[PDB]
Amino acid sequence: AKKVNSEFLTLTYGALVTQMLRDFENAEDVNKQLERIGYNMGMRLIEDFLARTSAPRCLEMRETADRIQQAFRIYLNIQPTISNWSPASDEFSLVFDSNPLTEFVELPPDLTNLRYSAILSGCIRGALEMVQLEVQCWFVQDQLKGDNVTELRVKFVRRLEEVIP
Amino acid sequence: MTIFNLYIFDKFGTLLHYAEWNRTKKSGITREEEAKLTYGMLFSIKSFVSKISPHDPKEGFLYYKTNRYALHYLETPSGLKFVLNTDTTAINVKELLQQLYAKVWVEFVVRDPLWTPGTVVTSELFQSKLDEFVRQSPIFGIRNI
Amino acid sequence: SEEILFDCLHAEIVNYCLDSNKEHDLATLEYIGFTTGYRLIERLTREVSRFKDELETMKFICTDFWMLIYKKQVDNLRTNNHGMYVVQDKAFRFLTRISPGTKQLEHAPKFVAFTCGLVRGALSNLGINSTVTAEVQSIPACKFHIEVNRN
Amino acid sequence: MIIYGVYIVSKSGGLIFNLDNNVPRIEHEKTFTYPLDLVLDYDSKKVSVSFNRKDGINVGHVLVAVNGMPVNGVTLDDGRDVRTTLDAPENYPINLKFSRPKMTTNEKIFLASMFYPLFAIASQLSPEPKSSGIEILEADTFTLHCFQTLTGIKFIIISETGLNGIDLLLRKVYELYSDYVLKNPFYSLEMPIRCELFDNKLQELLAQVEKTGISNIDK
Repeated sequence: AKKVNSEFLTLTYGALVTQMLRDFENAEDVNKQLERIGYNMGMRLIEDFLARTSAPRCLEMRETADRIQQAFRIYLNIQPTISNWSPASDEFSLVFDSNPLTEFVELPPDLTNLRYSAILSGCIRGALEMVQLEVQCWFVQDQLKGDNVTELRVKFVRRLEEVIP
Repeated sequence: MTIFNLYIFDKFGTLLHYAEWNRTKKSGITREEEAKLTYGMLFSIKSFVSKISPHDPKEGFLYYKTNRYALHYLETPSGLKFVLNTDTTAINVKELLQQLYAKVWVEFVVRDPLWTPGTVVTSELFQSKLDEFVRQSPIFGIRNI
Repeated sequence: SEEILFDCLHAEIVNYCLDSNKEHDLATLEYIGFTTGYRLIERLTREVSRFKDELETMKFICTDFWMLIYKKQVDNLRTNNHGMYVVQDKAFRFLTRISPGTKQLEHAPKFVAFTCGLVRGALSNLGINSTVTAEVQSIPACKFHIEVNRN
Repeated sequence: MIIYGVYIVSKSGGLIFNLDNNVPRIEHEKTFTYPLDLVLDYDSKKVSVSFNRKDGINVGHVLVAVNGMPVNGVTLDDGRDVRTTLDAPENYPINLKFSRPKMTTNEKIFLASMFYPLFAIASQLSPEPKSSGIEILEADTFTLHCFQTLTGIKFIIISETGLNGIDLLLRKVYELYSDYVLKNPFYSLEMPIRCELFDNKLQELLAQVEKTGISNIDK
């Protein structure tokens, strides 16, 4: 009893993905819904992550990597391992052996372009812009699409700054 | 003799809420412009220190004091701002504001579905829970480090 | 603090409701969820021998499923003779975060669907059937009004 | 106890006197390789970094000298500009100096100017009635103590953050003020006080407080 309290979440997510996918025929449309809904979710989650980890704020991508992988530790109980840094330290890679949020959602649904981790991408970006870090997010490798490890990618695009006092 | 008041401001500089208990000097300014003025002032002080700092200001500004009252400031890395008024001299309250953020706000605001992001909180539970968390230590005085 | 994910996610579902249907929410969440909980319920109080059929009040199994998910106990459990009955609960988690003042009442059907959509059993009152309506008068106080799939 | 700087301003709020007690800014050099993780950003005469504050190169560390050759506002000494120097690869591997902009005097004037309202507008719409303004402003790595003359002039100094027993030191700098305004009361607020005699008397007050004695009111 209760190895995982929140295995509930992944099934809810599967419900949402199939509900949209029935609603909107295109993998692209649901991609935008996943991204924006991750955006709002990550906006919700980053403040709690900073209430617990109580980080100063991220002024350096090594710090950003440690912070977000710590959040994965504390939110999805996963241990992504930072790797593949940019020479300019913009890119780094998060090694998910098991995408926690999927437990054989479907290996073939007969649908490429349907990317699952887009919810993570939305969460990471919305979180980051709460802390004034506009970084784009995508997924270099993804088990479901035929890979062996699911690998998120983020590259430091711009340093947002508070303005207009 | 509980706290005077307490302020919230987003990373865009908008007043989220103002709760008052014991402020007495009846304001000639309607509260919204006052909140704007205070947010601008605090921003000014941030620039002020970030220029005239001898070295890295890791947390930058902390608070300011008067002879007859005092005030303290809290910075949230997301850019939300926390301000309350206290008396001049009692235990520090930087930690008390950290606690209020990490518990009361993160619970009774963001975990409220019917508070849309970036607006005024109007939850009777967030109101009453703020009232009770202040009534926790209705302590007046700061002497903050 | 794994709940925060689900609180936020259900919150955003409370947000978007497209006008095509009120509840686009199908129940596969409920089906696969009770199957999961019953993976954790690899033991429930029914005798080893197959003929002697004992029914488990899905009221009780609902109590336990809340402890597995909703974590807080169902309180006031009034029941008619036949499969129609109700639960009266003073506190509901998703409505614990809303103001207790009876002002935000609409947000219930997303709540009550989640307790529907659980596969039946042949012997009635066996613990798993579900088809449920809600009438939330007071905010924390959900009122899940049950109707069995049968009479 | 070390004092980073000492200041006084007038009824105008203009910076009348800005002696600094020699507190240098940090510096860094490192043999830079191919394009640097320091996120260099040009912002209006500042050639700085916006991110990746590594190795003790803060974000605010403005580029100060390039490869030994000095660098000036946006371009360099020799006429090269930071951009052309940087993005050309084969120059690398190279050293870059970096430090924080010691705000040139005029900028300090502007800083004092902008601060004065905060003093005079320290929530004059206070909670507490018939209140009084700011006196003590602690900060990250400095602390500001001001002494109103109780009518008129303001007395603000910049001290080590973790310290007490400085307001009496402000009273003594007030005494030095009286000593000097004895010189020429015509030599008033309108002109700033730059008279090296009183000023070395102040630097002797500094000399005393650099040593242990701040008790022993001796100045």
